[PDB]
Amino acid sequence: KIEEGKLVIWINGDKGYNGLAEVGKKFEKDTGIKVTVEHPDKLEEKFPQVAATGDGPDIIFWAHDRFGGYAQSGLLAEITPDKAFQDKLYPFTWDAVRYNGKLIAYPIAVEALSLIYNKDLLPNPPKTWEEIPALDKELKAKGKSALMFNLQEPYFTWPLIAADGGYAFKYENGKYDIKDVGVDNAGAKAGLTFLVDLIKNKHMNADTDYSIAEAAFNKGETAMTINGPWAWSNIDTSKVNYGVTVLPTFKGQPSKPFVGVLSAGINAASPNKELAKEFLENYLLTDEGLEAVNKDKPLGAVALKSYEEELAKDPRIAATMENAQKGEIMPNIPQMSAFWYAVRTAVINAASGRQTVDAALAAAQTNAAAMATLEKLMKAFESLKSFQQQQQQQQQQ
Amino acid sequence: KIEEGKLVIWINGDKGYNGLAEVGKKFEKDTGIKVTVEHPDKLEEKFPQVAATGDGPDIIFWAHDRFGGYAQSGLLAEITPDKAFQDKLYPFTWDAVRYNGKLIAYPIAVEALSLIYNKDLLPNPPKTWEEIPALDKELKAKGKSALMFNLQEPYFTWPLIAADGGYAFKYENGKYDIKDVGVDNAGAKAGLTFLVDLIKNKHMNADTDYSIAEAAFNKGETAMTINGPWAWSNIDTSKVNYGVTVLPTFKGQPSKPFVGVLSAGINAASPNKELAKEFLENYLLTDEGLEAVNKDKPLGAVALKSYEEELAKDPRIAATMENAQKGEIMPNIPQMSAFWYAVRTAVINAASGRQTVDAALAAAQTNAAAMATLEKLMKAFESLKSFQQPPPPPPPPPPQ
Amino acid sequence: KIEEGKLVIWINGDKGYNGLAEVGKKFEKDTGIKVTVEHPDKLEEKFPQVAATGDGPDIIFWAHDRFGGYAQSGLLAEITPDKAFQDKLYPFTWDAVRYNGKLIAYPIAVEALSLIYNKDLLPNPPKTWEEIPALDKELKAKGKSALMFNLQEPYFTWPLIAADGGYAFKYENGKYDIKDVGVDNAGAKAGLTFLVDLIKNKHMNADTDYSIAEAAFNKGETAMTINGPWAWSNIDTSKVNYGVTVLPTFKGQPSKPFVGVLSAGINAASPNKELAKEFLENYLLTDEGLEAVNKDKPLGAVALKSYEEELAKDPRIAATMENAQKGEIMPNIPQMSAFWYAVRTAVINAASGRQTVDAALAAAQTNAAAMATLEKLMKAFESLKSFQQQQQQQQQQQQQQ
Ligand SMILES: [Ca+2]
Ligand SMILES: [Ca+2]
Ligand SMILES: [Ca+2]
Ligand SMILES: [Ca+2]
Ligand SMILES: [Ca+2]
Ligand SMILES: [Ca+2]
Ligand SMILES: [Ca+2]
Ligand SMILES: [Ca+2]
Ligand SMILES: [Ca+2]
Ligand SMILES: [Zn+2]
Ligand SMILES: [Zn+2]
Ligand SMILES: [Zn+2]
Ligand SMILES: [Zn+2]
Ligand SMILES: [Zn+2]
Repeated sequence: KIEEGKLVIWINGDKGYNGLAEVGKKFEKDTGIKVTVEHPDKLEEKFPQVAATGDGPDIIFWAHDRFGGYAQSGLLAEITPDKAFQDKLYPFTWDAVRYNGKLIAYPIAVEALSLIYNKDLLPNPPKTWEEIPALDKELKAKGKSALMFNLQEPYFTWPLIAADGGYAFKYENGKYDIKDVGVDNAGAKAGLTFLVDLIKNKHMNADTDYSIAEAAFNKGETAMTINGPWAWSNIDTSKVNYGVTVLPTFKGQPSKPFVGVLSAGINAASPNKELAKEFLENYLLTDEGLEAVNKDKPLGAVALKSYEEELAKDPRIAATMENAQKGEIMPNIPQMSAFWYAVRTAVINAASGRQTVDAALAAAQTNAAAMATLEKLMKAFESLKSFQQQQQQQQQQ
Repeated sequence: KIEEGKLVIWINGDKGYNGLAEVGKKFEKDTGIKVTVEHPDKLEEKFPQVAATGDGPDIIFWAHDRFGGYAQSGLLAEITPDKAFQDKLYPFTWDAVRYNGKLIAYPIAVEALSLIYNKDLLPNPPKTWEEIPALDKELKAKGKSALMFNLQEPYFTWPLIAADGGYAFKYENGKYDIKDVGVDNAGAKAGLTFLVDLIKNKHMNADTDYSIAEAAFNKGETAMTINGPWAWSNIDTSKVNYGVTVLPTFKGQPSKPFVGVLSAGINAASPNKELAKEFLENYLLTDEGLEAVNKDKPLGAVALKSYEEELAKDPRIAATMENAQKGEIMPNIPQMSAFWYAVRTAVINAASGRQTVDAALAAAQTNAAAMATLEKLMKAFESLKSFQQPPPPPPPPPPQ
Repeated sequence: KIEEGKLVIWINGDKGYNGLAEVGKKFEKDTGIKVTVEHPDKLEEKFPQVAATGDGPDIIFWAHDRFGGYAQSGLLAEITPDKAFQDKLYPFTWDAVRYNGKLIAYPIAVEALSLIYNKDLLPNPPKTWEEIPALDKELKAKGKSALMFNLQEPYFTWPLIAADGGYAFKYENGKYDIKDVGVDNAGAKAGLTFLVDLIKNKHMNADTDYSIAEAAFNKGETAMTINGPWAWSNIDTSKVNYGVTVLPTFKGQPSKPFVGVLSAGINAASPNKELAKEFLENYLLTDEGLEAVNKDKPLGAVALKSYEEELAKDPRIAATMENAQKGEIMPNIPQMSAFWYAVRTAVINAASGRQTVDAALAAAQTNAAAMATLEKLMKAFESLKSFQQQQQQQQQQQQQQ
């Protein structure tokens, strides 16, 4: 059971739940219905457990990528907003919340990687990657460096690789093509090669992770870094006079960073579908709804569309939205588990000298068609595990 | 060495073989060629073992589903009956004996699930599933159950789940689509939802297996049950006044049971292809042939139109055919094995409460895909080893 | 790290590397560029190990089939010959060197099976396969046989299986179809029936391999054998008066044996790509280039038209070329590994009577799919999980060692 009447909501700890409950109070003054906002620990792991048994929250707030696997299990119900409501949110944020063609959640907040620069050492950030080598030699002569960001992660290095033409899976007609992997193409090729060049030319260090790079920017040792909204707090406390802006273009093409849309999904087994429907649409996805959640903990950029235009006064946020629009939306499929492991090695192999661009990229393509496609076969290890649970609980109890 | 100049036929022991031999005796008089009718134990296991080597019978009689794997291993030869003789049989039976878009056997007899009811407790059977909630409460007043059938098996529950639009695999233009599974669509969902509700409204028991149901019906405790023609014999002994009829409809759609067509196939190694074709086309699949087999032991509903309109005079046989023309033919492909296991769990989990209708059905489609490609793994490791196991050890943290 | 300003060519020791070196030092006097021709052991397995790390030769010479796996790993750079140069070579040789719809190597030599016969025992060799029954019992009267070739290996028996319609995969519009197999079709069926009928009519023996076949023709016991140009050296030794010709036809259709094209690709990591394209186009792939390679160790049938029409004076070489033009180019895809193993059992099980024609070829079409995919799986993880654990062991020494 999931209690017919009260709307129980599950949101992550680090989000503005008090600002959400503040909205949940204005709901119960209107149609009377009591709202309980719980923030359970490891809820992205508890939800797939209790929801399967027909329990859990009415509404779940989490990053869209994880909703795919939920929608695969039939844990989420198809939402029903009209063409009128669908337009007061950003067109692209609707592609983030679709599975098999059905819409399975409402978009809330967008999050993308942005260029972060020290105004003191560089009052005018570079619009092209091409000029970064030349810029470094200008700064090295003064002891500083041009750019420092996490090279160990594909999430950070992908924007450059993807820039010219690289992509995870082809998204066309509101659906994902798992037999169309663009990690090997001419765009990803020249992309990685350029990164590899900036490494052997001695402009970036192959061993740089997240800690080394953030510390360097928060020390004033580097003029630029690539990072998202989460880092902004630390950069305040170090008191570095910094600005956030659009990502540098490569070959005359904008960098395409991955998009992280926070979304609200309705439980399939919830009996209060028309109440959640009323909750999220009429109230939360208006200025007054979001403004309440924002004041508790900032959401960054938002899907509505009236309200972000108001927030867009802060350049930092307007820079997140602008990067989010030019980027590709992080695919919500189980084959995305693969792509990550394929590219993480490909970027690390190529950057160290172990393999070449051509080689390490073409190797990754085979490794994707290995991982998540065989890991798919290891799903039957749980199907055939039920034989274990059956052979004990049908025989006896 | 099948001795070029004779026909040796394999048919199961329970089946009316003495009748087949009579038609083999008739065949002999006319052509001068001796026909043998043999019934070895587990012939459906022995056949592919000897047919492979180029040994065994010229004609093997068995349920069409098993012919899927035979056709695969090329043990069966393509039949070439002209269009004239095709219209002699029912259209939907020709879809049962078709592999890779090719005809690989002759249809003989149709077996399908039906609604069997106690004429005394219920002189008029419901024509809708939706009515069974009401009908139970009326009979629970006289100390009787309305409906009791095997709920442990998908074979029995499927007629209700498929009724709204669910399907095993998609069949169009003589071909099955192994990527088009209709287990989790809109139809199957509301189907299982109804079957689940009848349980949580206490109209049925989640624990009811085959035995319980047949015992509950045979002693006169329950009014109705779902079962095939194999069960009639026992009900006679129990002297309960029963009748067989078409399954109840759900949302104005007929129930879709599985159809097991008994068929005769010609061996690919057989040197007497033309004599077999002469025997099955001109002597067995006629009024005079099938009547003789049926006179030994009943075939039930037959694929031949002229003789079916004669057996249908018994209400029970006409009901099985009625239910058949409304059912989906059981797929003879190997992916069918996966379908069973996935659905068997799905129904059991939904019927116990473990998982919801929406989740259990979606998860069965991930099971049907995973278990099906994992069967290739077992079969590759098996047939690679016979050319000269788990391989498990998959290994992260990366969150901080 | 491949050494800029100079060339380094790899070719197998068995081939005319000294002939190639002559063309090497020809290119020197004319452009002032040092061309080193090395011939190292198991180079066909060493190349993907050094080219992966961005090292090795500039040009590699090997049979095209192995390039598919090289092109997969991206080790070979796309070649750009214009349509003017392309027409110098036979059209079919361009299909042997194509991956993902891209040309990745320059075709040098062509290799195929041919019908070899004894002109003493049999002056006029049979045109069709169907007349080999009638011919066998004639020679059996003298105390000889008509034909004996290696039945153990599909590479040998395939010309007959494929003759009526069978194919490995469907090559159309510059790419192969891994889901279109022609192993159990009505052509392959009748093909293999005929081979088996010859076995159970006692015209051939099911236990015959390469050694049996070669030694039996080399001692004049059999009138015919099917073998390629590599065998010729041994038949020149045996002093047997022998002829090479086009393969017999089956049901009016010519036998389609497999084609092996020796070809030269350019390394992806090579900095001298326009020099490699200079040496291979203007110097080597001309008759004066191939005249020198051929003089060292004969290449057999050459891809270049002009020089081919000169070598065809040898009736043996002329026949080898004809059988290639009738043949299908051996698919360079990784699924090919399976095809062999599937068809290897099919032919052996069909010859031994352990299975019928129909039954044996139908297992091959299932085995080929079952192996290739589920073997291609395993190989991915072996070469991933063994390099995943190798990763943390470095980290253990970056702080300890
Ligand atoms: Ca509205
Ligand atoms: Ca400056
Ligand atoms: Ca406001
Ligand atoms: Ca886009
Ligand atoms: Ca008569
Ligand atoms: Ca009544
Ligand atoms: Ca009569
Ligand atoms: Ca030219
Ligand atoms: Ca000359
Ligand atoms: Zn909490
Ligand atoms: Zn530089
Ligand atoms: Zn009720
Ligand atoms: Zn050597
Ligand atoms: Zn003969």
